[PDB]
Amino acid sequence: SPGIWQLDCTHLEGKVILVAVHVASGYIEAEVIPAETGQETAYFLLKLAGRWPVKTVHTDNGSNFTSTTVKAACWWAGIKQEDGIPYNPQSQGVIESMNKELKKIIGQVRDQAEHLKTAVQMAVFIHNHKRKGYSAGERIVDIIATDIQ
Amino acid sequence: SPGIWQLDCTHLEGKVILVAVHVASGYIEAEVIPAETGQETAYFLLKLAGRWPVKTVHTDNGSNFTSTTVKAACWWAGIKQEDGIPYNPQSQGVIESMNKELKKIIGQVRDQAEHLKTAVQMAVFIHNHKRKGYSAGERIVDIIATDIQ
Ligand SMILES: C=CCN(Cc1ccccc1C(=O)NCC1CCCCC1)Cc1ccc2c(c1C(=O)O)OC[C@H](CCC(=O)O)O2
Ligand SMILES: C=CCN(Cc1ccccc1C(=O)NCC1CCCCC1)Cc1ccc2c(c1C(=O)O)OC[C@H](CCC(=O)O)O2
Ligand SMILES: [Cl-]
Ligand SMILES: [Cl-]
Repeated sequence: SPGIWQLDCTHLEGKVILVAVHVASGYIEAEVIPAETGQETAYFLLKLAGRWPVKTVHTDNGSNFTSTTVKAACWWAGIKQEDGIPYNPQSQGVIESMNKELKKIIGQVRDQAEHLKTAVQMAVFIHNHKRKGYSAGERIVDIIATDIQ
Repeated sequence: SPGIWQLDCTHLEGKVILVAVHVASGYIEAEVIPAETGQETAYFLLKLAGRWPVKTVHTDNGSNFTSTTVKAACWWAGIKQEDGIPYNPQSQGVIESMNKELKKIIGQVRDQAEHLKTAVQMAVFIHNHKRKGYSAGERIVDIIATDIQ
């Protein structure tokens, strides 16, 4: 549970926003990339796993599941690479809702930056700090600290 | 002190490696940039503060302390921007040691990637996971979780 992350790819302004969600907390990291490639996804996972104890990643699609560069990143970083099949149908809905929420926040901040990447990082900040009560940022730290102890 | 970070700028291969250190744990985030501008520093702080509860940042030099773009990022993200004067002389030594350690790790991984940015992220991973026995990644989570509780 503490180590499980899900990848998610959404599109805006002709660009791709790649998101990793910590399943148990709803905490996210995200970046803007010109297109989803194996190299972009691999580099993103490398960053993520240096920052959080990433044990398992549910990949966002079959191309990233297949990608030897993504497999190489997962090997390097000690991540178990898994598929992202929603065996629990509620999983689809959760990711869909999150993409809608993120896009809403990006709209609310869009005029506070020229570049989409800046707006996306503002959206990450707002998402992670939002109290729903604890924030996703608080939940992830508590979950992982409990695991360590 | 759970919320205190220090910026650090070091150079390699004609590029700049910008580092943020969580003082209490030694945990780091880092990125490669072409040069250390206010905008680059502002964007880096924006990313950091969306990911960790950044209360205070000791800036790495007077130019980043002065920069209105850096001040704007700190305002946006709710960060108290401070100078980085080593009133405690041991502070210089610690940062210098860390830069030396990071460069050593980058050397050890350098042939496992074409691009410096990839090597730097490998180095971040190795640094944060190294047991010294807890790792910096464990220490930061424990410190922050204790603060929330
Ligand atoms: C003088 C700065 C240029 N921008 C001025 C701006 C333009 C339009 C609207 C508002 C603002 C504005 O001042 N917003 C307030 C405020 C600025 C700090 C962050 C919190 C919000 C903002 C900015 C800063 C760093 C970036 C940006 C951008 C961008 O406009 O997107 O883009 C990506 C770039 C990547 C790093 C690199 O390449 O250096 O870092
Ligand atoms: C076919 C991939 C190209 N590289 C092949 C390579 C080249 C030379 C030596 C070893 C290896 C090698 O296979 N290493 C093993 C393994 C793969 C990387 C993760 C762990 C280590 C690796 C790589 C991947 C993603 C990147 C990279 C790089 C790079 O070479 O630096 O550079 C930045 C780029 C930014 C995102 C974007 O721009 O897409 O993401
Ligand atoms: Cl947070
Ligand atoms: Cl870690």
